[PDB]
Amino acid sequence: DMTCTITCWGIGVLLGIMTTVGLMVVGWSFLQGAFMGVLAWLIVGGVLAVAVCGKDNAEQIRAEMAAARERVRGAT
Amino acid sequence: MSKFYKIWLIFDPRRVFVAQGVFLFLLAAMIHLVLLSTEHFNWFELAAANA
Amino acid sequence: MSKFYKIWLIFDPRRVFVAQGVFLFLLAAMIHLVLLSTEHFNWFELAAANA
Amino acid sequence: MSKFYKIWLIFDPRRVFVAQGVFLFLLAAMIHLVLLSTEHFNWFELAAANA
Amino acid sequence: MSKFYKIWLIFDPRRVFVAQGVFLFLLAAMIHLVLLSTEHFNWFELAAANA
Amino acid sequence: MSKFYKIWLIFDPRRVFVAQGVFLFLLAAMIHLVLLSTEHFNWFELAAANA
Amino acid sequence: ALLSFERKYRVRGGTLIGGDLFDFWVGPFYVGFFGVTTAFFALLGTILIFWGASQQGTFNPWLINIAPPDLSYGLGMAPLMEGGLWQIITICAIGAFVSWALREVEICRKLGMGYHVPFAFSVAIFAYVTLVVFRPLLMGAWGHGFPYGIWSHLDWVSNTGYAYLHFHYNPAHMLAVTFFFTTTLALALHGALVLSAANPPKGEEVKGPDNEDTFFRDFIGYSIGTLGIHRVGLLLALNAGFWSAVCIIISGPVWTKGWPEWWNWWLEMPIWP
Amino acid sequence: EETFFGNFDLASLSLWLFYGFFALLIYYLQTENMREGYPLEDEDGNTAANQGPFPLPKEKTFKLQHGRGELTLPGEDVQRRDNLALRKTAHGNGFPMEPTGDPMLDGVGPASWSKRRDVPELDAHGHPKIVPMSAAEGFGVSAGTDPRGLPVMAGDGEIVGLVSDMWIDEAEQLVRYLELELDPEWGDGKRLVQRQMVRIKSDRVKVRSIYGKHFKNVPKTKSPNQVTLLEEDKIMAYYAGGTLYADESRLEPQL
Amino acid sequence: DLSFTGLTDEQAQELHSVYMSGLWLFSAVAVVAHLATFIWRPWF
Amino acid sequence: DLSFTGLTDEQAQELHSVYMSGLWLFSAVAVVAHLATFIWRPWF
Amino acid sequence: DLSFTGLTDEQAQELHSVYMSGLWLFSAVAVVAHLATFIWRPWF
Amino acid sequence: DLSFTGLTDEQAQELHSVYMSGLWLFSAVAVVAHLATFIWRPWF
Amino acid sequence: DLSFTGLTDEQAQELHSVYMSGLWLFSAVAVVAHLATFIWRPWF
Amino acid sequence: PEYQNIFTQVQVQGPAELGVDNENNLTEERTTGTGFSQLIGWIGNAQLGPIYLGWFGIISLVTGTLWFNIVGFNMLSQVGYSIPEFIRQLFWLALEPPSPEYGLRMPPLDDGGWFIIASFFLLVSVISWWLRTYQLAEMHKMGKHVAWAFAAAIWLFLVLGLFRPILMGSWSEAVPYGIFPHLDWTTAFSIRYGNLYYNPFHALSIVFLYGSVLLFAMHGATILAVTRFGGDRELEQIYDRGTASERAGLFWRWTMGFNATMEGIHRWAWWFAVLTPITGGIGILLTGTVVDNWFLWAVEHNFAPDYTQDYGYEAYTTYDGFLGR
Ligand code: BCL
Ligand code: BCL
Ligand SMILES: CC[C@H]1c2cc3[nH]c4c(c3C)C(=O)[C@H](C(=O)OC)c4c3nc(cc4[nH]c(cc(n2)[C@@H]1C)c(C(C)=O)c4C)[C@@H](C)[C@@H]3CCC(=O)OC/C=C(\C)CCC[C@H](C)CCC[C@H](C)CCCC(C)C
Ligand SMILES: CC[C@H]1c2cc3[nH]c4c(c3C)C(=O)[C@H](C(=O)OC)c4c3nc(cc4[nH]c(cc(n2)[C@@H]1C)c(C(C)=O)c4C)[C@@H](C)[C@@H]3CCC(=O)OC/C=C(\C)CCC[C@H](C)CCC[C@H](C)CCCC(C)C
Ligand SMILES: COC1=C(OC)C(=O)C(C/C=C(\C)CC/C=C(\C)CC/C=C(\C)CC/C=C(\C)CC/C=C(\C)CC/C=C(\C)CC/C=C(/C)CC/C=C(\C)CC/C=C(\C)CCC=C(C)C)=C(C)C1=O
Ligand SMILES: COC(C)(C)C(=O)C/C=C(\C)CC/C=C(\C)CC/C=C(\C)CCCC/C(C)=C/CCC(C)CC/C=C(/C)CCC=C(C)C
Ligand SMILES: COC(C)(C)C(=O)C/C=C(\C)CC/C=C(\C)CC/C=C(\C)CCCC/C(C)=C/CCC(C)CC/C=C(\C)CCC=C(C)C
Ligand SMILES: COC(C)(C)C(=O)C/C=C(\C)CC/C=C(\C)CC/C=C(\C)CCCC/C(C)=C/CCC(C)CC/C=C(\C)CCC=C(C)C
Ligand SMILES: COC(C)(C)C(=O)C/C=C(\C)CC/C=C(\C)CC/C=C(\C)CCCC/C(C)=C/CCC(C)CC/C=C(\C)CCC=C(C)C
Ligand SMILES: COC(C)(C)C(=O)C/C=C(\C)CC/C=C(\C)CC/C=C(\C)CCCC/C(C)=C/CCC(C)CC/C=C(\C)CCC=C(C)C
Ligand SMILES: COC(C)(C)C(=O)C/C=C(\C)CC/C=C(\C)CC/C=C(\C)CCCC/C(C)=C/CCC(C)CC/C=C(\C)CCC=C(C)C
Ligand SMILES: COC(C)(C)C(=O)C/C=C(\C)CC/C=C(\C)CC/C=C(\C)CCCC/C(C)=C\CCC(C)CC/C=C(\C)CCC=C(C)C
Ligand SMILES: [Fe+3]
Repeated sequence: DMTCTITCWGIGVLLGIMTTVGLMVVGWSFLQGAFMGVLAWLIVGGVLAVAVCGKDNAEQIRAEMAAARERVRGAT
Repeated sequence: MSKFYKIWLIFDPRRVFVAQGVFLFLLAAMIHLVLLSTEHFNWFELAAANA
Repeated sequence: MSKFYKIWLIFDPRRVFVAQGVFLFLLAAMIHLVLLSTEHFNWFELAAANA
Repeated sequence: MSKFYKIWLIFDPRRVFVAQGVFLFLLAAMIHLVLLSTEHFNWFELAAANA
Repeated sequence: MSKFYKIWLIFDPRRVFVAQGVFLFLLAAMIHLVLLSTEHFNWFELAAANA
Repeated sequence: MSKFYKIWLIFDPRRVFVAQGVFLFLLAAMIHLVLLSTEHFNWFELAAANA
Repeated sequence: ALLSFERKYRVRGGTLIGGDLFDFWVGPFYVGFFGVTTAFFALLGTILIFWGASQQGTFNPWLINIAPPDLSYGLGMAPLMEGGLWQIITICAIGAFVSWALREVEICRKLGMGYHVPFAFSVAIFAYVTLVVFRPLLMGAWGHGFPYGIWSHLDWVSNTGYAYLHFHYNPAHMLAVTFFFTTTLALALHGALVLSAANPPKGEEVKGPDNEDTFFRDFIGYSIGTLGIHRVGLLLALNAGFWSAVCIIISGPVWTKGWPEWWNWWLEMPIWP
Repeated sequence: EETFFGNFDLASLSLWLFYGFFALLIYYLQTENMREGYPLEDEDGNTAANQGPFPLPKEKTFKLQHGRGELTLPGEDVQRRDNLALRKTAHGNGFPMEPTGDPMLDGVGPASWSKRRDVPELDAHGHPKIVPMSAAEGFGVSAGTDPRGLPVMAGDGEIVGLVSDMWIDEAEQLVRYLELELDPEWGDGKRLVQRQMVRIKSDRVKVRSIYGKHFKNVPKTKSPNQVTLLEEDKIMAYYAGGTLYADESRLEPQL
Repeated sequence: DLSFTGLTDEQAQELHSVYMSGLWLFSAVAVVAHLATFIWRPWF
Repeated sequence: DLSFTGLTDEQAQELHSVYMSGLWLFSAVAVVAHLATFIWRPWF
Repeated sequence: DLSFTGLTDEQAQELHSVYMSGLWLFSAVAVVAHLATFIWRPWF
Repeated sequence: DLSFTGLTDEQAQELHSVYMSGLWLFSAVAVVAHLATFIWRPWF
Repeated sequence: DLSFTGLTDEQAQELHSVYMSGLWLFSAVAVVAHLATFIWRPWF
Repeated sequence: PEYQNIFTQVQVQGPAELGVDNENNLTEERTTGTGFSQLIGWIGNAQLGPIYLGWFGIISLVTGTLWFNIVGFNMLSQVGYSIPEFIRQLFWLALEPPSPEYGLRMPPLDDGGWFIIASFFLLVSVISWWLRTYQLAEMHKMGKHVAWAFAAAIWLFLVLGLFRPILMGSWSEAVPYGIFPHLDWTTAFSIRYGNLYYNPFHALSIVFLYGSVLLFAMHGATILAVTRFGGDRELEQIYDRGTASERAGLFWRWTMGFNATMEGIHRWAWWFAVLTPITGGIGILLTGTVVDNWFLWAVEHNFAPDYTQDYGYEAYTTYDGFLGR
């Protein structure tokens, strides 16, 4: 599922560009906006990749997989 | 609104709890610091001014 | 409010205790340093100015 | 309060003992350093000034 | 206080000795150096000035 | 006081001997240099100024 | 004179151009179309350099200096004594480097292996071309290139570095220096590990990859593997070259003032109290 | 500071000492690298009249693991091929060689292989290093696209079969070979492909080095559970020889 | 029905009840805090 | 009875009680310290 | 009983008692030192 | 008896005895040195 | 008897005797040197 | 195009490897617990840990942490304990070496005492790490090449920090602990003693650094080129020569007229890398103690170039002409 991670990284890059342009609009300079945009890229891209792409596809496999770990625990 | 309990049939409670615990503290810290970055709502400086 | 004890059925108490201790110590150190960073509540300088 | 002994059923004494020793030594060292860094509680300079 | 011997049932007798030796030597050297940095407790300079 | 011989039941004599030799030589050299760095205890300058 | 295992590899084919017209060897060297071009360009450049040295008035290796023209000549041609020989030698050097790269490509094709080495050499060629072509072209004069002298091409570096007050404050210079240092450290560690694995103390058996993996996991807690280390080294060297080129190309045509002043964006952010 | 004579001072002495040390070090480094491939020979297989300015080094001994004996270098060439199907295109030295039969089948040129030992490579425990994935307990795919079950396309667009297994390196947790089951039209049995010469896609695996008709003559392994160094060399080089010998246009000048 | 984590309907109901009670008490404290801040110094 | 750790309902009460007692002791100590600091130097 | 470290109740109580004795001695030493320092040089 | 290093009660007791025997001598030497230093060049 | 390194009681006693003899000789030599140095150029 | 072997197509994961062992019992000090990173698995190995915890490692970690904390707390106190200002000026702060007036005596805490204490801690930590790297190689039954190559850099470290200040008789000759301050020290040291370009040993160190970077680029490209023949398994190629080594050697023999072996190239790499700090330390040790002006030294030794043309802008153009007026 590397494609979803690459999509999240691209979304983060686009969000960084948008935030940079917005910071130009507010009244900052190029580098001041660029630094905050890069921050936003890395933070939001990492968060989305860990969270959204961590929801691997499963409908009934997830429940028994969740239930299986509920049995290993409680006796260890 | 009586069927809001189904969100626990989809979302993992532990991950959501960790995310909320991080987010609430972060938002509280940012709000307090933003209140500290002004002049009218800075109690540390207000105490010195009134001393 | 009377069913708050169920939180330990979700999170392992070891990690919670370690994180709580680390967070409390770091927050206390940060708050003491912030109080040191000002002039009104700098107790060492206040003692120096009263002698 | 009387059930505080149960911490040893959750935490290994060997690791927490070393952690406590290291933390106590570091805290004492930094507090003594902070005292030495000031002009009001520097005993070495107080000895020279008095005599 | 009469049952402090049980620390050897928790810790190895060799690691403690090595750590204690290194710690003692480092602390003694640091304290002697700190003493040498002042103008009132430097035995070399006091001997030089008293001649 | 009379049972200090047991230290050899814990420490390997080879490592202790090597460390002792290195430590003794380094400490002697460091003390000699520290004396040489002063004006009162430099025997070469004292000999030069004697004549 | 061939190696004891070389004869079976000396077959015909794998030429980009020329066929069997230049398909032979001279001693150990392999000759082709690009070998002929390389020989011609290199010999012409060397003989022109020594002609310029003779006309300068010194044959001392430390003191030979061939310099670019003055800034007043612009991008045009200068008299051959007032800096035109430098332009001719630059053309010859570019041709020789390109021919060398293409000869390496032909050798790789004949041996049936990958084309990584010419690609790596292309980055050094790019850095040289940025030094002598792209930056002078953007600045508007051929006189911005460095002279061809052993000890006179360091005075140019010094004066160009001091033209911006403090060149250590260039961020791309920081990146390039960090890459250089990291590459040197990685090479040292790789060589030491391989040599130690293949050369144990006397009377002991040789080791294998498992032993090296254990060693570095015991040492620092992570091992990159026998295949990842080569990728890492190649990438580090290529990044060092690329960022050196970027650092030299942003200094003149993009930034004009001193480099320490560039940090005023950080020093004057609105977030600070 | 003063000078010993003229302009000679401590710095000059250090520089000259470094010059001498560097000369000796260069001699040592060059001599150390002449333990394989010497003495030199001419194009007729005889010893050449010229051997260079660096004399041969002295002998060193390697003590190998798993009781495989010792290796002493420099020495005789034990990896030498015996009968090569090659022909001289000139009466003197410095000219290429001409294949006599089928270069891909005769192992000459870019298809050449070395006569290595006919035993598998062992790990620290003494087991064969490369093992099929169906005999490795606890191993599974963790990332990327699983190639098992996908069709295989040759260098000319022909489908020859399906990927049936992978051969992995247990010690280093890396995939080494991909096993292929051939259609009856294109041959019989199974063949191995090294991982460095394949491109796994979402619906297919492509091998651009050789064509469809060259798949039946890939060297086969003697055992279904292990592979030796000699077999790996012959399989791997057969696959490399197709970059030049699979077509007439790959050998002639591209222009 | 639509279980993903391994919960039953009544288990989810109990979880929701406890969580909502805690959240509403936490907000009840903050409401008094906000009224105290407004009384000390209005900001509107 | 849901459990993502393995603890039982009976076991998950004594630990909560001890944790609550520790929290109450910490809160009392903090309240005393804050009252002393407010006496020494007010900030409101 | 619940025990993640393989210890019994009585051993834990003994270790807690010894640790408490050590903590009380350390706290007494710290209190004496603080009183002496405050007498020598007040900071409040 | 609870143990983690393999030592017994008597071995630990003897080791502690000799350890404190050395520690008391070290502390006495340090105390004598400190008193001599205070007599020579007082602080506080 | 306890033994970590692997020696016995008698070997340890003999080694300690030799070590202490050498240590006493070295300490006596150092004491004489220090006394001579203090007479030559005294500190304190 | 053909696969270039820069990123792995498919990853596989099995049971974690705990490591080899012998009668020295390396297992008793190794930790328990490992992880897997799929992000790093695209380039190299995915398993993370475990690590070996001796006494040298713990001592080095603790003492280096002490040095770090001392420097950081001094920098924090220098700014008034203001966290926003500490963050704002992080790259500009430092812990300055003592003043020149104190010679080699111990200076006060305000003018270099903390610097000396932190330097002592850093020295102890570095020596402990070197001892650990020697001990590990001694217990796994291997050569000690890693220890020698570390000692090569420790030599320059000590020359820059310990030996030269003692030879010059002042603790003020050391390097400050800061990001921009240390670059400032580099530039000021270069200016103060003539031109460091004309120091021959700086030139030799530059030569070896360039050669080392060139050699890793070449070796990485060569190994990735012949990886289709199992060329990354270098040890088995050394013990039993295959076609990959022959092709790799023949490439360079046909390119430049001479080549190497699979084992001899690593000797070349080791020496080019090691020779840089050695020459650098030798060159640094001679500055000030022997030579005080390197341009004058070059002039006296007749390898300083001479220029004929003139100086000044008025010899080439006009002020109004530059402005376009
Ligand atoms: C006052 C001086 C300034 C300064 C001014 C500059 C300037 C100005 C430059 C840099 C450049 C560089 N600086 Mg700086 N720099 C300073 C001091 C330093 C310090 C330090 C103090 O420690 C370091 C580590 C560096 C290091 C570096 C590298 C990051 C970089 C070198 C380029 C390179 O290697 O490209 C290597 C690439 C090549 C050019 C190789 C070309 C090879 C060709 C293709 C093949 C040759 C064939 C040959 C003729 C064959 C003949 C031989 C036959 C056998 C006969 N600088 C000081 C602070 N720095 C340089 C840079 O970035 O250049 C782009 C540069 O010009
Ligand atoms: C204006 C600047 C001056 C100049 C001033 C200097 C000075 C001054 C020096 C250098 C030095 C060097 N110069 Mg010069 N140099 C100039 C221009 C250049 C240019 C250029 C213009 O392109 C180049 C290529 C270089 C590059 C170089 C290197 C060849 C050499 C560094 C040796 C080395 O191995 O460093 C690598 C660094 C080290 C090995 C340091 C030691 C590392 C130790 C082991 C660190 C221990 C670890 C630590 C304690 C723990 C950290 C925490 C961890 C995370 C746990 N210089 C100009 C002319 N140069 C050095 C030298 O040797 O010159 C003779 C030196 O001192
Ligand atoms: C440039 C070399 C320097 C270095 C490098 C280094 N150390 C490393 C690594 C690297 C590259 C690791 O990958 C590894 C590590 O775990 O990193 C997170 C590690 C490590 N070196 C360590 C310490 C260490 N190394 C030291 C030495 C050094 N570190 C060298 C000087 C020192 C010093 C100077 O004293 C110390 C204190 C440990 C913190 C760690 C050893 C790993 C270990 O024992 O257990 C780790 C395994 C786990 C329990 C799980 C993985 C850890 C993750 C952080 C948690 C979960 C993440 C997930 C599983 C994937 C991670 C994502 C990736 C992006 C990392
Ligand atoms: C041949 C010369 C080259 C070289 C070689 C070299 N360096 C080496 C070695 C070798 C052969 C080692 O074996 C050794 C090593 O461990 O390598 C992995 C090392 C090393 N060279 C290093 C640095 C280094 N090398 C450099 C350069 C060079 N070293 C040369 C180019 C340079 C520069 C300026 O160019 C630097 C900065 C280290 C990475 C390492 C030495 C490790 C050491 O001494 O550690 C001592 C411990 C401490 C100071 C404690 C630090 C405590 C920290 C505050 C936290 C713990 C560390 C943590 C991993 C960092 C923070 C992580 C965060 C996530 C929190
Ligand atoms: C593991 O794997 C690996 C290996 O393997 C095991 C390796 O080994 C290596 C390689 C690494 C090493 C060997 C380590 C050492 C390397 C270095 C230190 C790198 C630095 C190298 C150098 C400084 C030396 C490089 C030298 C060069 C580039 C010059 C050599 C070139 C020539 C002399 C000319 C080239 C010849 C040509 C073009 C053919 C001639 C042209 C013709 C037209 C032929 C027609 C005939 C004539 C013109 C007349 C006859 C010609 C003659 C006699 C030629 C000479 C002419 C002169 C004028 C002198 C690596 C990396 C590796 O990872
Ligand atoms: C690690 O994780 C786990 C789960 C185990 C934990 O959560 C563990 C947690 C701990 C181990 C926590 C431990 C906490 C402490 C030991 C806290 C101790 C706190 C104090 C001793 C605080 C003392 C504060 C004193 C103050 C603020 C004094 C102020 C004095 C004045 C302002 C002067 C005014 C004048 C007068 C006369 C007042 C008189 C003095 C008084 C103190 C009332
Ligand atoms: C940073 O702040 C400044 C600079 C102001 C400071 O200076 C700060 C300073 C401090 C914070 C200092 C703190 C100092 C301490 C906490 C010091 C503590 C010291 C000790 C606990 C020392 C203990 C020493 C013990 C000794 C010497 C024991 C010796 C024992 C023996 C010689 C006998 C042992 C032999 C045995 C067991 C053999 C028997 C073997 C058997 C098998 C039976
Ligand atoms: C490593 O692990 C193990 C377990 C092995 C250990 O812990 C081993 C530990 C050791 C082997 C430790 C060894 C320690 C030593 C050998 C320590 C030795 C210490 C000294 C010899 C200290 C001497 C100190 C002397 C001093 C401070 C003298 C001062 C003199 C004056 C100040 C003069 C002034 C005198 C006046 C005015 C007269 C009045 C004085 C009166 C006392 C009345
Ligand atoms: C490495 O591991 C092992 C176990 C092997 C070891 O640890 C081995 C260790 C050794 C083999 C160590 C060996 C050590 C030596 C051989 C040491 C020798 C030391 C000396 C010979 C020291 C001599 C010192 C002499 C001095 C200080 C002379 C001073 C003279 C004056 C100051 C002159 C002025 C004198 C006056 C005014 C007279 C006053 C003196 C009177 C006595 C009245
Ligand atoms: C981690 O994940 C999980 C799911 C577990 C969580 O989300 C857990 C979350 C928690 C454990 C959260 C815990 C939260 C707390 C413990 C919060 C505590 C909050 C306080 C104690 C807040 C106190 C606020 C006090 C204030 C604002 C005082 C103000 C005083 C003045 C302004 C002084 C002037 C007052 C005047 C004049 C009185 C006038 C006011 C009137 C209302 C009349
Ligand atoms: C001013 O602002 C700044 C930030 C600068 C500050 O200075 C901030 C400072 C702080 C925030 C400081 C905070 C400090 C603390 C919270 C300190 C807490 C300290 C403790 C809780 C200490 C506890 C100590 C306990 C001890 C010493 C107990 C026992 C010791 C023993 C040696 C007992 C021995 C035990 C044995 C042998 C076990 C028995 C074994 C068996 C097998 C049964
Ligand atoms: C306070 O906030 C927290 C807790 C977060 C912190 O701790 C923050 C910490 C930081 C922000 C820290 C930042 C640290 C740096 C930016 C550090 C930079 C350090 C350097 C650039 C260091 C360079 C060191 C050395 C150099 C360049 C060369 C040589 C040095 C030496 C050989 C040193 C050895 C010294 C010796 C041998 C002398 C010792 C003296 C004796 C008398 C023995
Ligand atoms: Fe290699």
